[PDB]
Amino acid sequence: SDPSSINGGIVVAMTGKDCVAIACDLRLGSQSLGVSNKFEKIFHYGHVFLGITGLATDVTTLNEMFRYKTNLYKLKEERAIEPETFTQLVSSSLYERRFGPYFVGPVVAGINSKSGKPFIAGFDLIGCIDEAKDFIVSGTASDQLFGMCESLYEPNLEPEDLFETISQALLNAADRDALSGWGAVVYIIKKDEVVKRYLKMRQD
Amino acid sequence: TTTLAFRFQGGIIVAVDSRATAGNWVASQTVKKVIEINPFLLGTMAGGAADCQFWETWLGSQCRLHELREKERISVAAASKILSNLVYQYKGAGLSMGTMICGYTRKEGPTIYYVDSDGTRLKGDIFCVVSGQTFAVLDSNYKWDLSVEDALYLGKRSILAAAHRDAYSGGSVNLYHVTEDGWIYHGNHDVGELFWKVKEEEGSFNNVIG
Amino acid sequence: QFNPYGDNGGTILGIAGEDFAVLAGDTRNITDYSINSRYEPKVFDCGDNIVMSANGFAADGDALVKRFKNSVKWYHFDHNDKKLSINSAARNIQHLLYGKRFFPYYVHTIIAGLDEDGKGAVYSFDPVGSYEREQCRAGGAAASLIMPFLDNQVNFKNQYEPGTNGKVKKPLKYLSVEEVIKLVRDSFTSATERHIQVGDGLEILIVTKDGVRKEFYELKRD
Amino acid sequence: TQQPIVTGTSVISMKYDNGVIIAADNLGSYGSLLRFNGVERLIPVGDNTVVGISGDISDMQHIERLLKDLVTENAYDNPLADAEEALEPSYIFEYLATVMYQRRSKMNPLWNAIIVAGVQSNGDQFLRYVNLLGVTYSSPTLATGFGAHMANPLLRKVVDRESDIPKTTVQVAEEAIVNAMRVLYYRDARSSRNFSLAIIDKNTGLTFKKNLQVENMKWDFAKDIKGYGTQKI
Amino acid sequence: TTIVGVKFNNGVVIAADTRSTQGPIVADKNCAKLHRISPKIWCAGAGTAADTEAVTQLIGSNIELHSLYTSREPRVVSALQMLKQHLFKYQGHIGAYLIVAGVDPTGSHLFSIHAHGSTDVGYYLSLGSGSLAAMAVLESHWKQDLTKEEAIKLASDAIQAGIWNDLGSGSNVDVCVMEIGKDAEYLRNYLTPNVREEKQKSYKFPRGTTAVLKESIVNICDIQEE
Amino acid sequence: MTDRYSFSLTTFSPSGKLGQIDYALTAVKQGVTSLGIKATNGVVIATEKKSSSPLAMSETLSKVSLLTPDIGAVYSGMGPDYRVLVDKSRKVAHTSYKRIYGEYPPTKLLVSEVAKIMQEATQSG
Amino acid sequence: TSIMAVTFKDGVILGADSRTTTGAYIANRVTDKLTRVHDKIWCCRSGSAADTQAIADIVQYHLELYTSQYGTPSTETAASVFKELCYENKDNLTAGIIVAGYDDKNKGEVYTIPLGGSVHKLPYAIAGSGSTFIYGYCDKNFRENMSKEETVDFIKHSLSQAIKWDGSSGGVIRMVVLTAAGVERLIFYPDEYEQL
Amino acid sequence: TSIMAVTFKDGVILGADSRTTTGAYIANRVTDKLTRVHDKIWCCRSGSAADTQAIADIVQYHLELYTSQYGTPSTETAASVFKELCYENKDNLTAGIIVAGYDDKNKGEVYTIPLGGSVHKLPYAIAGSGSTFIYGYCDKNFRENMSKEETVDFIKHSLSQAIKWDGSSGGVIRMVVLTAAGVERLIFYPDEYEQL
Amino acid sequence: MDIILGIRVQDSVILASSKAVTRGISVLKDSDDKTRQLSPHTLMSFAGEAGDTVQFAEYIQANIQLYSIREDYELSPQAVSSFVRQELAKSIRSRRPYQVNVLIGGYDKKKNKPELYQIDYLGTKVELPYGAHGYSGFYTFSLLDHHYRPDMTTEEGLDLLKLCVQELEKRMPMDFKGVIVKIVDKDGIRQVDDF
Amino acid sequence: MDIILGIRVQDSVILASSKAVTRGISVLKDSDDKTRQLSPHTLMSFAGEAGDTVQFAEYIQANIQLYSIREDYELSPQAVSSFVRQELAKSIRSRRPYQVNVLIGGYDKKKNKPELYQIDYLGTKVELPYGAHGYSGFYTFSLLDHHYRPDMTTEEGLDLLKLCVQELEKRMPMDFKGVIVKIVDKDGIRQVDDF
Ligand SMILES: [Mg+2]
Ligand SMILES: [Mg+2]
Repeated sequence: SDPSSINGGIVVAMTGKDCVAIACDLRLGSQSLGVSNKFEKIFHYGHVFLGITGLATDVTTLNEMFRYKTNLYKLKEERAIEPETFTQLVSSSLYERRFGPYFVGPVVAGINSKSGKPFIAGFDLIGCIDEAKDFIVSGTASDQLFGMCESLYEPNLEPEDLFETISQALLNAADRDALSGWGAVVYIIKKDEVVKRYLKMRQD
Repeated sequence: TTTLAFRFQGGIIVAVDSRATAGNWVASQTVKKVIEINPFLLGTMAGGAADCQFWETWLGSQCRLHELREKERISVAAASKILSNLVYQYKGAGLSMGTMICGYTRKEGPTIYYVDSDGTRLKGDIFCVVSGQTFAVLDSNYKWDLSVEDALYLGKRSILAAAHRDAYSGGSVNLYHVTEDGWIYHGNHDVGELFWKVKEEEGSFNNVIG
Repeated sequence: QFNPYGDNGGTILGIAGEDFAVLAGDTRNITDYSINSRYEPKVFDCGDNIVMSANGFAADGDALVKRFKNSVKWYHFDHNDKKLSINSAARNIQHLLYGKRFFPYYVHTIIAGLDEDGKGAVYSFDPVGSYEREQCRAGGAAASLIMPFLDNQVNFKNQYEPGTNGKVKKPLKYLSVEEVIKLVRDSFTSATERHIQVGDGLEILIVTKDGVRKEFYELKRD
Repeated sequence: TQQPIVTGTSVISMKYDNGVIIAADNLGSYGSLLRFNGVERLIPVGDNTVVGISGDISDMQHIERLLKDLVTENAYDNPLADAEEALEPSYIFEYLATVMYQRRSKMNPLWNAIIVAGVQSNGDQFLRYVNLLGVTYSSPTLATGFGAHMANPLLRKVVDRESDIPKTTVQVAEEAIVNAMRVLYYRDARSSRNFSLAIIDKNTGLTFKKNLQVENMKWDFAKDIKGYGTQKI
Repeated sequence: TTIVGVKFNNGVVIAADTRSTQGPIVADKNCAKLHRISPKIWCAGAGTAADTEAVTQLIGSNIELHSLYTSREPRVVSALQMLKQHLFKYQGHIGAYLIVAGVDPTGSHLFSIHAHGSTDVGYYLSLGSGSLAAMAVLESHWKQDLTKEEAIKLASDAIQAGIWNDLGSGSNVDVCVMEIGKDAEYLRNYLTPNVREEKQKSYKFPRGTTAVLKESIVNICDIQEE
Repeated sequence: MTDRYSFSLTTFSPSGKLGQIDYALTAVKQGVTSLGIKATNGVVIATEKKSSSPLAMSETLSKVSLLTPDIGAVYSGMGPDYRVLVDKSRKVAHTSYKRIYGEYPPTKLLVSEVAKIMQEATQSG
Repeated sequence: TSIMAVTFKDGVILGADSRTTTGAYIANRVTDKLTRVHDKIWCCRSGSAADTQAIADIVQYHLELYTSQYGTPSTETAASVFKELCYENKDNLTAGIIVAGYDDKNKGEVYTIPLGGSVHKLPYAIAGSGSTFIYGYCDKNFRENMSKEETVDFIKHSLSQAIKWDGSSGGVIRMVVLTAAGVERLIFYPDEYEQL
Repeated sequence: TSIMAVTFKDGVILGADSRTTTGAYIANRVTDKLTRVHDKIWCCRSGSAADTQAIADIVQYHLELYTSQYGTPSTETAASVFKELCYENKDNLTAGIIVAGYDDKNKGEVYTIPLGGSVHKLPYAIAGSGSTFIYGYCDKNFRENMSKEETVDFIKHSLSQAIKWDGSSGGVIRMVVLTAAGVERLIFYPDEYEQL
Repeated sequence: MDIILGIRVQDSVILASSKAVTRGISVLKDSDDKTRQLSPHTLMSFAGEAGDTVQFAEYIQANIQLYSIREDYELSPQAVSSFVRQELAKSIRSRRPYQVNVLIGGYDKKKNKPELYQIDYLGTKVELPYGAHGYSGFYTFSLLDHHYRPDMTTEEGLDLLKLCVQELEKRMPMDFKGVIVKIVDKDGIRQVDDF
Repeated sequence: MDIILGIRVQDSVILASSKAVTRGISVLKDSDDKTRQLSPHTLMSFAGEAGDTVQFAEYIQANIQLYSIREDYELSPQAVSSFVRQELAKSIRSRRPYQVNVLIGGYDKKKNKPELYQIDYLGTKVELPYGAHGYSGFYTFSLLDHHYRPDMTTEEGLDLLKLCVQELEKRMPMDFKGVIVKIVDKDGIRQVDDF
């Protein structure tokens, strides 16, 4: 009935020293029934990463919409969109559906190609921006992720340390949520290399 | 919640998951959904956890009184009907209970009774409750002439099948073997570790990567 | 219409060690967006080396604790001053709770103590008297923020041995009272940051063979 | 189950070094109609306790009679009724708290929020709250209704914690209460200018002040406020 | 949320707390609620957070275009008239509750606006879940002819009342001072009364703690030459 | 009433010329001189304030206009046509960019928008 | 809210309390409910603050554009414009407005516009939640062709009683005097009118 | 319904209108709402006619049995019995009763019992649907220790206004005078009180 | 939904009852027997609310078995049907009525005639040649109206019953997992193994 | 309720669809084909609200057939599935949404690989080895999780499908009157007569 908890799933983003991490579970369900264990919720437009939790049809629609808009941006601007600018575009796009919104919890992660500054942001379903220094959480286990992140997180973690922190934050949060899990992906993002790791976790 | 009870040559197999949820929140992964009424009788927890625990602990008390008064082990038929008659008194008051009453007596042999909050009492060879649905899971590899070791595995594998697909089933599998001389616990198996081992050894769950 | 129930917020945490148990709770009492008190104790010594908390609707919580304390007093009278074992206390509390099955005590109950073998024991109850013996249980507002952390840092879930690539689980070590209290304090500090109903103070009751002792720590008052 | 008809607004209170202060306005409201002005909502019990009551006035008058009956009953076969076996604030509270929770548990509440202010035998300050749900709590400052939202923040600036109580004089405590009553008169559409204030001091006993008025009010600035935005006259 | 505006001798001061909450959960512990409509016209928002940001940006944009068109510095009464006519049209469905303060050629101004499109004039105003706590302090300490230093003190004290006593408010105090014939000074995190204590333990994991199935390089670069 | 001119007033002549654009450029040629020079660390735009009368306050007539905080415009030709283009250029910097991306448009894209408005007046009815 | 307008010998006086509530909370204790739509045409506002402010703003616009083209509008014309907005949008408005004005030809005139958007010309009108308590008092004490001092006393005593019995009314008693002489604002503080 | 009781120098006078309605229909236009529970203890009835008649009948019984055993009851005692019935049966009663009586020791006393079943001793009380319109008038015109003629005038003028503004009130103004001299019934017809 | 059919032929009464027990969308059993022997020559079939059906049937069985022992006599089917009706007529105005529908088939040894009684949960009773409860009545009745002859043999009645079940299996959305058939005649009550 | 199953084996995609059409308690048809050929190597099966199912399926068929004629080219199954998803994603926020669930089975001639796409009425799309819509998914999925192997032959896939239908026929309360099975491979779309 509640659109934001039909399909389930989580995204978490964290900042480290000259790096950002964004991670998601792989579950898509119809409430109690698990349908797919290969539903990735993290997309990228150039060097800008977008995680989307919530109603799966809207996750797919918004991915297609932001690919569309960042493709036209690049052709006209003659450069890849930056995290700060994309954040404003996500906000703008969500608030134009103010009274018929997409049932999503988007998360932006990336490094500004010019300044080198790590950037993360989160949004409510109508585009209000949460620009936290530390971490952003979204999805059916957002309470669990807040709990994990608030204790596990410390600032200026090295990429390979940040990987362990965000991984343990996602895994243990997902294992306390019925509608999250069935596998997990972690992106470790540096200024000019991105590593993608699939985590081993319980499949119940 | 997934609870399974079936009759075979070697007695009764009882298999349950250990997951308790409040909404999307996983309250516990270590719930005991098999109630040890007495050393010869087992009950399964489904619907209300308190309703199942309270009235099946009460049933054990009533069963003990029966054995003192009549100097005979109570029949599964009689034990099941004490519980079914009690919940029927409370019908329409909001008791939530779907349970399998399992025992092995010389008089009856291996006997399973499904007892309901609605006042339903049914004797059957196999009963399964998966998250608000109950029925006589895979049903493809079940034959009366099955070994105790094989029957234990079938119950364990059956709970694994439900735990993977069903959001509200998981944690661990608890196994019980019910004989004429009483029941035997066949341990607690984490579904996480079980899934990977079953997948590797059976070849199954090809769709899942690990 | 008249609503006989309310929410007084608060978060409680029970952890069972090898030869000890802790029951911790925040000392903040709230209704809606107001603070009633910054220090209203929620965890109680009930005698016989048993500590209790009934978190949720504070009226139903006070009533249940009062009734259980009275149950201990009458157990002594009726059974020649026999010590009420934690398992016997747990079964007794189930009957107190299930007594009001059709007008429940709107509380999540945790009791902590030692079993008859002198090992740490925690028992967790639903509002209608369903109960289980557990090593770790958080209850109340910030329970969902605390339990995932405890799964990770107590049971070492999703933690493996470096260089085995997830083939060897991190082995379970017996936690000392000092290490448990660190995890309790960090759980409530984290909960205080992220939950508006959690703060003001933290009161921890520690149960050992020597008896019940009390530790208090300040939390942020915003 | 009922609904409150004739109602009393905020009761406010705080502990100071030597005792407790409690205050409440004299109004009995009939919805938006301010029907009754001479309603006393502070009811003293002996010389050591004052019970401040908000909510339904018919239920308050019932509770007033219970307390009057309690004093009579305590005096029966009690040679030390005016000494060691006199009613304590703690006894009077526990009784009311028992009644309130029993009445809510029969789904027929006393539609009130009650603060019991007093000083115990040993000279300890007593201040505890109970309401129509049987919910109880203690704090260095307590207030009901609007008082909880507007009085508590002001009173907590004087006594923010237990360690502030010995540092708070009766003059500072009374000042803070009287100011909080003025703020409630400004901002609570169910308040009256006229209020009663009771001080229970372990040395000077019970001082009950009737027919107090909110004074030193600021209104002059209103003359300079014109229109709701653009208007200049 | 706790938001206050205080008029003083030669200006107006606006203050706010820095906590944003999804139900009982604190989403952001250092949110900025003090918004710029124009360089010397600021406002603070309570209610739907998306609505207060959207409504100040729309009117802020239209105010800038109006300023350019008229060759005149924007007036607070213009921000107010444009906000109220927009909010009224949407009959409260845009859940924006704002305190609008600023200086212009006309002088110093302080207004409140509600989601349904009603507006109020005042020398001191409060808004949000913490407004009653804040208004208690304002009604206790406010006087005519406040100095800049007194008004900042009163404004931040009124927010503190909200931080401590309102569960909906917390963390830090943001302040903006708009004085006549001066640049508006935005004082982000003017007070920091709620810094988290050091934890008892470091939760930094040993490397290789997490079990990994697969690693791969992601191609973030465009299609390469040759 | 109704605008019954739903057809182009600028059309290709047999020689392939768009007359009305050529004549527009002739109007620009008659216009007062304005110039632009780009340095390493800035750009300068300049023009003459050709005052129609000495009684006129030439300060009140702005030939050099702020479009965004980082973009300025000067013109040669018909002043009134410039004034309305500055108004449209200022607005389109907000409606087609700042209200979407939360930042002012880059010079080339605002130019692109102004260029589009002028192209439309070359083909629209 | 307690609002009234009273016609006397020299013109008309508008009276109002200064209290605006959200439930039991006093959102504004120094509200100005006497609102100018023309130099010598004012109105008293009761109902939705958003609605009565929106209506008054539109009326002020309509009379400003009227004045540009046709010169100073009559109090009747101002009342007519109020009625048109109130009547045509009755489904979406909660507004009770008293319109008071001074002409030199007509002198002091009072028009009341209840919820339905009907118009009633009266020697005096009372409205708002607090008006219920003073129907008796006002009907016994109102005389036609009173002096300025008598009319100020009548409104002060009337709103004094309205404020006493109505929790929704309170604060200061604001008044606006409309005569040939011009526009005079009066304010009366609690310490004055409470002891009456 | 408009009902009041006023204490003066020589005792107390009970006033009421004579109108009983079913919706807009006047079921009875000559109702007697002044009801005797003892020789010199009367009540004014507002609310459910069935409820106030049932309560008054039980009170009359209780005071008759009281008088048999303990002699003439106090006005306070009569009020107490009314309150007991109203308070204990608050969930199932719609009754607003004013109790007025004359003792020789206490003289004239007035008690009002609103819906909740609370008791308030007052120098005078007003109640019923029509009372809302005369709160202002009554509070401005009531003096303590008035003469009989002044108190009759005060009630006549008061209920006159209540009847004028309230559709639920109307008909004749009934009054009962309670003094040492005895019990006097007064009636005032529309042609008398309408021209006041 | 459950099928309970009865047909009264020349010398016996045949009862056909669906074997399926379904709660919501899951089938709990495929071998359920919705019948109770009240006395040696009286059989009762029942369909309705879970719990109520068996509780009511067993309660009637106990009462008829008690009467049999006390008087050492078998109550006539008419007498048994009147007793069952009165119990149902009591329960409708009770706090929580029994939602049970019954068919009573018995052989009257005194009259040497078979009898079929249809009683609904309200205590509405009729004696019919054939009867049914629920949706099954609609489908079956029109078929029995055509083929039924009062002098039919047991074998003819079984054939007509067999025809009815086949028709119901086709037209019914529900799978009722077949019927159990019992014959009530002078020799008593027996189950037809083949159907 | 309706059964639509799909399994993607080594070299083909098999779709099994229930033949029953039921409105309320009456069965309107027992031979209904819940399938439309979108293109020569793409088949779509559908279950849902009456009218909407056929209207939606025929509308998609017309659009894919139009694209085929205009470009003289066959859209890839991925392309067809993305087009169908977008149409469903449009309809949820429309005045009256299409309540249709679809399975899209196609053989990709360029990639020489079979593909199965599951789309619900909201426009939720996934590519799976096997899929189902409704209550049937619950029963079937756990069976396919055990037996499914990615290198299965068409005959093995049919056997696994045959096993699923048998288990569905037993456990399901509803009678869905059997399934129609269609295979989609390199040679095109054919119906399995024997099942
Ligand atoms: Mg999980
Ligand atoms: Mg009348």
